[PDB]
Amino acid sequence: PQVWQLISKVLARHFSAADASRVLEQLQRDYERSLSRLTLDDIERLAS
Amino acid sequence: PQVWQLISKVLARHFSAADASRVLEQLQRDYERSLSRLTLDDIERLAS
Amino acid sequence: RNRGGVQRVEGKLRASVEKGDYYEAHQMYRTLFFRYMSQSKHTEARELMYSGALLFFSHGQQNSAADLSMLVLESLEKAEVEVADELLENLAKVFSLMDPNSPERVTFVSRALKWSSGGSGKLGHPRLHQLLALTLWKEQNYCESRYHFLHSADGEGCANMLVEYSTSRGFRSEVDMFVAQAVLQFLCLKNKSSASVVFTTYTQKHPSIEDGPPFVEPLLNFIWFLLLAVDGGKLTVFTVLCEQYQPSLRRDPMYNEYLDRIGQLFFGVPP
Amino acid sequence: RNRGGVQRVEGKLRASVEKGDYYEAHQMYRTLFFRYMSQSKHTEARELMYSGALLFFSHGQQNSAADLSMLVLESLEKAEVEVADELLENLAKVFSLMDPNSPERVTFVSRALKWSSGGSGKLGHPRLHQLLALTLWKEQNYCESRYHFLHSADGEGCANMLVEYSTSRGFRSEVDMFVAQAVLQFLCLKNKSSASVVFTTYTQKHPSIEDGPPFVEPLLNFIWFLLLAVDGGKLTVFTVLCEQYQPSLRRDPMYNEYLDRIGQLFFGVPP
Amino acid sequence: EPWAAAVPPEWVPIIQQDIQSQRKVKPQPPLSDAYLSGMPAKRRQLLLSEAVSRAAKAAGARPLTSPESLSRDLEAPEVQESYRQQLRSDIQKRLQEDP
Amino acid sequence: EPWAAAVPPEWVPIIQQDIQSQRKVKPQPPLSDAYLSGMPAKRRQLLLSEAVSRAAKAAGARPLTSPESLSRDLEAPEVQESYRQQLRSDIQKRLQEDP
Amino acid sequence: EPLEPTLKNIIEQKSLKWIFVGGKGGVGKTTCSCSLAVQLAAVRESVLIISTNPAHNISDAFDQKFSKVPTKVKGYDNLFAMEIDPSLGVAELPDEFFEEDNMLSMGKKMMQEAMSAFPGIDEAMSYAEVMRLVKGMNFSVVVFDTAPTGHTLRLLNFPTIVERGLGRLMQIKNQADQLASKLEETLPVIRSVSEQFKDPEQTTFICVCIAEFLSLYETERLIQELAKCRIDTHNIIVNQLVFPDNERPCKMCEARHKIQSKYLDQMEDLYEDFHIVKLPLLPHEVRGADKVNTFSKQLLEPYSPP
Amino acid sequence: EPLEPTLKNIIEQKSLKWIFVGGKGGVGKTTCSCSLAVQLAAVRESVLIISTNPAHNISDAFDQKFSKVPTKVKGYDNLFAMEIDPSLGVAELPDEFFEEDNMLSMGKKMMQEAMSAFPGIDEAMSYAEVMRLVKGMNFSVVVFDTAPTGHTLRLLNFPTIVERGLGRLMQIKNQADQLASKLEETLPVIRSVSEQFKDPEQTTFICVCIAEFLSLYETERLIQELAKCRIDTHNIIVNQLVFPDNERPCKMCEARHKIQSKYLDQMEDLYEDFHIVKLPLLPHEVRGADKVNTFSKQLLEPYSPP
Ligand SMILES: Nc1ncnc2c1ncn2[C@@H]1O[C@H](COP(=O)(O)OP(=O)(O)OP(=O)(O)O)[C@@H](O)[C@H]1O
Ligand SMILES: Nc1ncnc2c1ncn2[C@@H]1O[C@H](COP(=O)(O)OP(=O)(O)OP(=O)(O)O)[C@@H](O)[C@H]1O
Ligand SMILES: [Mg+2]
Ligand SMILES: [Mg+2]
Ligand SMILES: [Zn+2]
Repeated sequence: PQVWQLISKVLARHFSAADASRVLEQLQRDYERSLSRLTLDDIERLAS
Repeated sequence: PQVWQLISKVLARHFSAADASRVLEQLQRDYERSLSRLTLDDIERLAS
Repeated sequence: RNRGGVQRVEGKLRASVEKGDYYEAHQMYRTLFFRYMSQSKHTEARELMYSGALLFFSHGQQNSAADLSMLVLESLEKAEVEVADELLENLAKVFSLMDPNSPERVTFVSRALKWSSGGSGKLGHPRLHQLLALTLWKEQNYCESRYHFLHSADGEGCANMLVEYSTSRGFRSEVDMFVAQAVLQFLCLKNKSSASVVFTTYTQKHPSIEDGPPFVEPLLNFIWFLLLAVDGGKLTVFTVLCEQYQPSLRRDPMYNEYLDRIGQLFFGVPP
Repeated sequence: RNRGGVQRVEGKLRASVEKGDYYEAHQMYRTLFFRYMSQSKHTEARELMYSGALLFFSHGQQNSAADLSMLVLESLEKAEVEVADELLENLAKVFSLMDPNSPERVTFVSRALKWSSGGSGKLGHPRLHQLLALTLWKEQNYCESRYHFLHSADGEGCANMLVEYSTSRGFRSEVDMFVAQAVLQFLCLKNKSSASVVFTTYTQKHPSIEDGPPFVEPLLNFIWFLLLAVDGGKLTVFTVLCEQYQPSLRRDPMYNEYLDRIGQLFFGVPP
Repeated sequence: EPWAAAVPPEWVPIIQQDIQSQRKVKPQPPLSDAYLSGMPAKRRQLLLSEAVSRAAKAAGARPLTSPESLSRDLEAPEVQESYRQQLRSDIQKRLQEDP
Repeated sequence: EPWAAAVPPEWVPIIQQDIQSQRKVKPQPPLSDAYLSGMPAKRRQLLLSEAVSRAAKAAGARPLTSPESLSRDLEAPEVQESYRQQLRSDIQKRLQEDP
Repeated sequence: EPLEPTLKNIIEQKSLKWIFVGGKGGVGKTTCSCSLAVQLAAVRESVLIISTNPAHNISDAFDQKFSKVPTKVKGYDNLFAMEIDPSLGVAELPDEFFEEDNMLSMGKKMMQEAMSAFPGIDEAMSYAEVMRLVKGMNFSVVVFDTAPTGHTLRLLNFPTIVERGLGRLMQIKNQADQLASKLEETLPVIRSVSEQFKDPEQTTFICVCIAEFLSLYETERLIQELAKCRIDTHNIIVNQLVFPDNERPCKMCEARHKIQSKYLDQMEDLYEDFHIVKLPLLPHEVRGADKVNTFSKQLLEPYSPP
Repeated sequence: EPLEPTLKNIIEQKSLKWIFVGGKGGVGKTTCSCSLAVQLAAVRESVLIISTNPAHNISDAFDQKFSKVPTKVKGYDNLFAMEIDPSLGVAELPDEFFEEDNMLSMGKKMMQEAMSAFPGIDEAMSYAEVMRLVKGMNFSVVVFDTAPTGHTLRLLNFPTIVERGLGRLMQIKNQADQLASKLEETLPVIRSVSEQFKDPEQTTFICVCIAEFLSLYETERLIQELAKCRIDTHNIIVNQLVFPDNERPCKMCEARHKIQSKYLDQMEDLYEDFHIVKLPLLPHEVRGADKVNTFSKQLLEPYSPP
């Protein structure tokens, strides 16, 4: 239903539970910061 | 009458008495060593 | 007879231009330029090269015209022609006719600036910087135009173009930021008068800026007080202004090091 | 039809050689060599190049023959032809026909030695070193010939040529010196048998050396005792011999460092 | 205030106001490329696989099976499309905050 | 002698003789280029002006007027020819010691 | 029986990307390269021609000056031309907002003028451009108006030696961090160019020559050098041939034809497994787009005299 | 009125030592240089010819291979020829009497192969040879079968830039001792070569070209580059001209003559103060000593058709 659940399912086998949770929080952080640092050039790059 | 006297006369004006004597002894040393280290190749070079 | 060859070459060049053989005419122009320079006829060679470059521009022969303009710059350099307003205008016009995306414009600009007051500043008469910046502005090349303004001595046009640039590509929260940066940069180049005039014009003309020295934006008030202090020359005032307005100055980090220059330049702060 | 071109080229080369067009024949030889190598006919190409080099040598075309000999070496390298006595003899003969002052001899010697037992030693079969040294000796190039002897495995010819070299260019006070050096150098290359045989032959044949193991010259006695000790392998004997004969060993300074190797190589002296 | 001693007196009021505002202003958002172009500075995540790899590296998480197996398992199928779709929506959402 | 202990006894006499000779042999003269060529080593005065300059430099003698004036004063005239003539004789003399 | 005396193979080999035209000086490298590029433009989506020769003549050949950046060739929509710039990157416009430290600006400059003055730079610059192209891949194929045999071979050897040296450096890396990152970034592209230059299907060499002793044997030496470099080459452009006419024979043309026939028979015997395409000496200057197109037509269509 | 269309000035200028023959590729640099060397040999006590072009053809031109060291040219007693060797100094025969430390031997070797592989080496090697010649002065005059305009200009610029860099190093020397001594030893010879190359009476440049657009304008560009380098040049060799005969006109020769006459008039108008010597296209191969001598005779004696 969401990318988070797919990532959790994949990491359940490709990473340990603690490692999977740490990676998930790490990626959530990266996503949040990317949103905080969004600009018009970034939108243009996404369009490309 | 000899190269030594000519050198002494020239150094009397181009060098001080002590400097002239030191240079004379220095050159006498160099000449003596060149004689001590004479070889056939050196003779050939002189011929050239 | 010795001079006849050059005359015949000139006639052949005229015939080739009439026939439309533009590349051959470009080569003949190069040969004539070199012959004239060898004869020390620097002014005649420069005029010929300028005319040929304009002619090739008219016909769309961009590369040939660029090469002839570079030859014009070479003549100016070799003859040590004293900088003059007319020559700067000619160089600016030649640069304008070029293609913005071509590196030939970059090379021509660099060489012209170096020749113009090559002793110091890389400015020539800022009139050249002003002309290049105006040409870029009409081309809507805001970055290069703003840079040349920064190295120019015209603050009114700089303020107008800053208003336009902020309105078009700028953000709601950066309206003051822009001018502040420009002002600091002007002051980083010892042009305090340019900073004052650009700040005045930008504040007066920008719709989002309420006219009046006591601006709502803290940054604008800081910039105005800083200009006044720089006029005064008191280091204590500069330190107080920097300290009190730290939250706003932290909006753009470079401001900090910009300030490090200002105190050194207008308040005697040791490096 | 595909193979016809090479045959026609060979016929044209034969005709050119008959006509005396030697440079054209050299170029045709190069082309034939490359074609044959492309076909993996390494042996045929090598034979052709050897024959052509000999032919050009006969006619005095030194540079062409040298180039073809270099091509022979290239064929040997590329085909990884196993070292054989006949090939070494052929290479030595080719090198002999060259001009002593030409660098082509240096390059050919270097390449041939590298190909010959390129795994280790730069010796090939010392038979090649012996042949090159003999050719140089007949040319009275004592320096290079002596070097090759040092890297050869023939001590009798080395002793004979050392006698000749000392008699011709040597001095009265160096008669022993020469052989001693050679012996040490032989021992510096792990060829103790060569050292023994060369010392024996040089002592026996040199008129100025009185035949007999107990020589009048202290240096010769030292060398004989050193050979005997190296056969024994006792470090104490080596140290005693070095210490007692120090005045004579000091005649040639290198002897000292030469000795530093000997104890390391034949008596286990750590470096 | 002490700093008021050096500056001309008539400057003090405005500065005070600014100060009271400055402690309240929300920090500067990301700067538009237009403004960044003026600055002399040029030091102002590709796909979910690369994002997850970067996350693991930053967290120092050791893959159990392998990262290549992780990448091969998905291969950007329809079910995972959601991610980029989410991106769109997310960026679409941002279009509301700065209209 | 102590060193005789290690070496075979029959070696001792000759060595002893050598020793007694070795303390008496006059040192090795300069080596002929022929012998030097075998050695792997290659670190085995132009005119009276250059010789005197080298002598002054080795002695650290400061010229009073100048070295250029010294060189210009002579310019290798007939009177100074003696020097090279002397050289000849000197080398000629050496030809007697090694005939 | 023999291979067709046409460059039809070059056009048909759609995978071909890098094409080098070389040989002895004055044999027609520039004109033949222009003709080949024109023919390719009629097939490939887009084609570039680069004048690596420091004495660029593509501007002369097409009667249209070309900058150091690819520019559309007049008369064609998908044909681009460029001349390699020996000069290094121009100095960036100063900011001079901060302390005017000369350590960076002056040092970089002096390095740049020195490097530009050194000879090898020419080939080096060309090689650099190649790297850029591999990074870009903007053009389907690129032809090279290479310099004569010597410097052309130097350039073609440059990638392999550079790759070997880079591998050595990597093996002794840091035995600064930004430099290591740049080296790691550069290694892939250098390896790719080295592999492509050695792949017959990706690149090939066009040997253009005239029927003369010097030209023929220079071509032979170049072919052997390429074989050493493992660069594929299976076609030779014989140019400036003379075909006499019985209508009005003249001694000059007759003797030149005799000489060229001797050396052309030599070439045919020597160069089996090669496409020997024969081009005549046209009585008009081969300059301008139309002349080059007409010449290229006979380049692809075998020439047969009246 | 115009300067005599002969190289008589070159022969008469007995002070001339360094002579460079250059121009567009295939114009006849090799043959013209050989002819000039042959003519000089008949006057000067001894003359050398050096093939700086990596694609040496003097061996082809004289039908006599030449090594990398000057060798007597067959048929002449005071004429020598050599081909520059791109390869560096060969490794000396090992002594291996002492510890086989690789630090020196292996490092020097790897440096030498790397340097040999780099392009610029070619010109560099030539420059090195020039230095040697200045140290030797064995030959009265030396002619150069230089490479095309680009690399020839690179080589001719090399001395000045090397001298400037050496001066910079000297000014920041030791800011090792054996290296400083070598640098001090080298500075005089580098300065001397730089001065000689810039002295009109000691050196000059022979511009050989054909009557065509590309060749003509390449020659013009080279002349301007030389003027930048301050290298004297006051004579141009127009080669491979065609002189039609009314006895049996042919279209090929007639059109070629028309084109060459157009460009020769262009040259005459452009190149006042130059000795424009015109050479025809001989109907026989210009190879071998006798052919080159015959060709040189008309090179010095102005050609006049029947
Ligand atoms: N088939 C031909 N017919 C007529 N003229 C030709 C022909 N081929 C070449 N030419 C002319 O001959 C001269 C030499 O050719 P070109 O300039 O193409 O040589 P190149 O190999 O590019 O030379 P370089 O190596 O000096 O760059 C030029 O004028 C060219 O126009
Ligand atoms: N006047 C002439 N008559 C006939 N053939 C000529 C003439 N001049 C030159 N040639 C021939 O034309 C070809 C090109 O000339 P040459 O090899 O001398 O050129 P180059 O300038 O040395 O060339 P490169 O720059 O490639 O070394 C050679 O075959 C030469 O023999
Ligand atoms: Mg060309
Ligand atoms: Mg040549
Ligand atoms: Zn004809």
